[PDB]
Amino acid sequence: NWLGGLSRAAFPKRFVFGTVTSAYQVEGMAASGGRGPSIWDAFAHTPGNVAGNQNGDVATDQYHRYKEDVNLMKSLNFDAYRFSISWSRIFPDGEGRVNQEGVAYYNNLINYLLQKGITPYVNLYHYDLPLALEKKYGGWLNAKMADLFTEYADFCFKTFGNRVKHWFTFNQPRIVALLGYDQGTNPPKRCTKCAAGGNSATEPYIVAHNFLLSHAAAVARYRTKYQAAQQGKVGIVLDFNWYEALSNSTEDQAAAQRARDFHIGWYLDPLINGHYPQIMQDLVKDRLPKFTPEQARLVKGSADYIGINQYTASYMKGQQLMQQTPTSYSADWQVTYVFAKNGKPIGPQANSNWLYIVPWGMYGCVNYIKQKYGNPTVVITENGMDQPANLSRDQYLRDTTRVHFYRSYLTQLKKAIDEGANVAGYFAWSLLDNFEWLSGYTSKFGIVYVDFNTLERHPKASAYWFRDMLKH
Ligand SMILES: OC[C@H]1O[C@@H](O[C@@H]2[C@@H](O)[C@H](O)O[C@H](CO)[C@H]2O)[C@H](O)[C@@H](O)[C@@H]1O
Ligand SMILES: [Zn+2]
Repeated sequence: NWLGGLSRAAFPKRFVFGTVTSAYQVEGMAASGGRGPSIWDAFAHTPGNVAGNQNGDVATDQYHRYKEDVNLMKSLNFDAYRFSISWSRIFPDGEGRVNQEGVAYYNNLINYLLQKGITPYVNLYHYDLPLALEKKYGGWLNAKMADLFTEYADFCFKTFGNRVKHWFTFNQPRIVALLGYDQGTNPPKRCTKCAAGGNSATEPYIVAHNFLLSHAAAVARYRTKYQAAQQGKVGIVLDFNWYEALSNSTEDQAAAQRARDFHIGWYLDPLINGHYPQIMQDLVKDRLPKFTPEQARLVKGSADYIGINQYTASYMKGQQLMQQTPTSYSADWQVTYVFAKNGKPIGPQANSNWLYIVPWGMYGCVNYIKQKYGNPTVVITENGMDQPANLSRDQYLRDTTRVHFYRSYLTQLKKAIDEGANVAGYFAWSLLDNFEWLSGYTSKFGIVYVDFNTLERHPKASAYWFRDMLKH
């Protein structure tokens, strides 16, 4: 059977199933409804930055169609919806004046979700820093972001927290640090060689540090001011792709572990244990900021659950650790990516070149967090795969590779849960085909097809697979 034995009965009682979008990727109305620009508006409007010079001005127009989309997710038997609030839709300048029209949109969305029995899981931030804050403060390079983010978070808790009980602060701070400040391919386009300036060996670490301090400050505000009345929870969303040693050699096993530490440990060791991973301290040395004891105690325990975005896996080959002149966060790992093992690729690729279909990576990541970090509460906050551009409607809808992807990855998640992993929920990226950052509209991640000419929605086979799997 096409469900492969999966159903709600195959997962723990009260396990949460949802779909995911983010504000810039789906809302549209980017320069309307009072919204101020984000760093992604400026970036996407610059020729050459995004495939086809496309942008999120209109995107899927969820802003005007949200009741259609909520009706659809309910019809597909989902329990929850993960979405984000655009900071610059609430505060066009990032601080100061509130855009009441923006507040009204999120109130309307939240209220309709609840009316339809869908639980809102709300991200405060999903790459979309208000442009005014980048220009005035230097964005995530500035420790003042903790104060600025906390004041924004405070407003959201006050305004929506009587209804919203499941929050996340950030989405994939590793990717902001890596692409924004190491490689310089996402805004603010900083790197050692970059026109905008930068330093690939130092800035990624400063940025990650400020995300951690900002998360901790916002959670301290929630706990001290809002939690007693509202009785909700706040977590953070981290990307984790699996790393598997190429061989059982000491050197290859060490490489795979180094990669895990530089990838997920970078955030999880602070959040769970109150310190950066030892290997990062040892290799990055004075380029890695030091938490004061007080800061470390604020960061430790500051996530009520850990959101993991899980997509893929890589083989890692080792090498003798060397003394080297620092060049970048990426080079600091001292690991060697390799394509294959025993003559076989790790898996076939989806449309995105980085996305190898490797269902056992889901088990790898979840089991690893269980065993290393004291089995914290984890929510799989994204998992999915993409189709290419230029297909026909019918070709998009017959998404048999995505059906197989979800069946296989969910079977591997189930394996980890059955072995005792404390996973509370699972969210598919994405509800809808949408604006996929540098790929623009050339990458289709949705379980629902969006025609970008007419904006019509059409559920794909994978949407009906979920409807069947999730029937109550
Ligand atoms: O790209 C699909 C969606 O997933 C997100 O980040 C991805 C990471 O999880 C993955 O590890 O790396 C790729 C490439 O760097 C990321 O795209 C985002 O949260 C979504 O916004 C994104 O559309
Ligand atoms: Zn519209």
